[PDB]
Amino acid sequence: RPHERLDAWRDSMELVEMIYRLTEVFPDQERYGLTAQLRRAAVSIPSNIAEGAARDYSRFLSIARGSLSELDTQVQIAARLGYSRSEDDQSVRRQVDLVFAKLTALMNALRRR
Amino acid sequence: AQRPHERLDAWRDSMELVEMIYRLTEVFPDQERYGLTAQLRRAAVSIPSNIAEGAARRSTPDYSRFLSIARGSLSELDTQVQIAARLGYSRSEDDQSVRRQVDLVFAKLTALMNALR
Amino acid sequence: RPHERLDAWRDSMELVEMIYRLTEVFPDQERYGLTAQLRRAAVSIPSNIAEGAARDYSRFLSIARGSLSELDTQVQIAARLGYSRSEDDQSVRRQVDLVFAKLTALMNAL
Amino acid sequence: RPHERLDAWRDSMELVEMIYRLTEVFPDQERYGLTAQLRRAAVSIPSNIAEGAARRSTPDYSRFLSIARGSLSELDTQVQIAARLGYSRSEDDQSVRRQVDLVFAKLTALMNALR
Amino acid sequence: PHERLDAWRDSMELVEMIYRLTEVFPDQERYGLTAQLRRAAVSIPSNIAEGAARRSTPDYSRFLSIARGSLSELDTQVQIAARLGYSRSEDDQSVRRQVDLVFAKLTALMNA
Repeated sequence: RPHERLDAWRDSMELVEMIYRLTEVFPDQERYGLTAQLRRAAVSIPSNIAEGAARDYSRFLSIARGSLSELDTQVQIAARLGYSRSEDDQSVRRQVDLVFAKLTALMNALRRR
Repeated sequence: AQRPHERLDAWRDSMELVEMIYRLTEVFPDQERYGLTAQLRRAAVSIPSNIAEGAARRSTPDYSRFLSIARGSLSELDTQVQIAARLGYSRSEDDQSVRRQVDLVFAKLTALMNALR
Repeated sequence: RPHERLDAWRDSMELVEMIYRLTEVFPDQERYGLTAQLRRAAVSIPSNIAEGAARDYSRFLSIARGSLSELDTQVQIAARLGYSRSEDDQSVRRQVDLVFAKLTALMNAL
Repeated sequence: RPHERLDAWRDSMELVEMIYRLTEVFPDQERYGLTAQLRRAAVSIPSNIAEGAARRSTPDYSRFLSIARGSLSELDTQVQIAARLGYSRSEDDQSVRRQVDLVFAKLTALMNALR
Repeated sequence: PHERLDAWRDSMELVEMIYRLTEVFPDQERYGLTAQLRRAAVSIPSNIAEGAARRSTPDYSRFLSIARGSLSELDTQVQIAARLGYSRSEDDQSVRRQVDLVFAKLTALMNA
């Protein structure tokens, strides 16, 4: 499995775990709303990277980077709605920034070839 | 990240819509919590998420494809808001606030989809 | 908001309400469910007509007619399963038919 | 409605009713679910037949008829999944398979009937 | 028809594997990580079958790509379930090996 060696994949998978653990203490009203949306956005990041590294490769990473942004927007909504405490909001934000850096450095090296 | 979307009026206004829709829907009947309520929330959330997703894309055609998906979600959001008001789930006053926000978010999105041509 | 002047949207939304009434007495176990799917299909009709009038137009109308065909079959399954009042079914049928005509009318001035 | 006189639609509708009734013995927790997947696939078949028949365009009609047939094929796989998972009664699995073969033939004859 | 394809046959076995794996997941995840995982696996042979029953080759390729998307989403979902503690190691390995199998068979269809 080639993607499994990528920093971008490893750091994005760690992010996904953080999301699932964040959404556990969310209201139960929200299980199929924001929490299902956060989880679908997060899962899409490593999934798409993994798909890319099976190859066009750039297009898959572009999709992953869009999902990152969707996640980041939905994390902010969580914060604003009072579903997350600062300490956890900050942990996820930093991790999102980390995934962004690793993913664009990977996208950039692919474009240069 | 880099968050160019955070700069757009369409996004800031969308994000405000999310909070309003969440507010408005807290008073909806329990029988709708996973029905209409969950649908209004998802659709409202879907809008800024889709703006952000598009803005992160490489080409103009992709940006627009996602902005177009965002306006679609606004259109279903508005339909559901109106239906909730007809079934009498919403109080008339904040039902009016939501509608102005809907027109606004629509304007900002529309203007933007046209900046991309 | 040009769509609100259209007979098709007006009658769409009237159908959405008819579909809510029709399904409020559907079995509880079907709440998420046949009742949910019928409610989403309905909402889809006016939503797509709205998205249409703001513009491609012809294509959103085609999507609206799509959901109406899905609605119509689900309403008919519901009757066959015995979920709907025998007279409420025929009222919905007639409304489906009206929406269909109005959608087809507006879709034809293409 | 005009489409309600097509056998392919009538036999589709009977199939969809069979599928709703088939899922009513599935675990309550699979409601969202193979149960939802089966039903979505099923509903799609007569819905697309009816939509094709309303189009003036014959090739667009045929296209809709292809979608219906893709959905039927989707349905058949999902019915085989339900059986593999022990969700359905043998006889019901058998009744549904036979209805599926019947709708395949009827849809295919209709597709051909417009070359 | 598509039932003579290996990607289908092997997809179908993965579905049974994923249903069994999630049988022991926490009830609190029923609707859930469990449902999203089951929904993803079901979709793989479904899309193969739906694409294959389409006359057109463009549409066949488009369905096989969705199938592969869902396969990636399932794969990451399985590993997240592992990290959360929801599965036995032996069980996790078998599905991993099966995912590898469906992937190679899918890729060998998307090449024809």
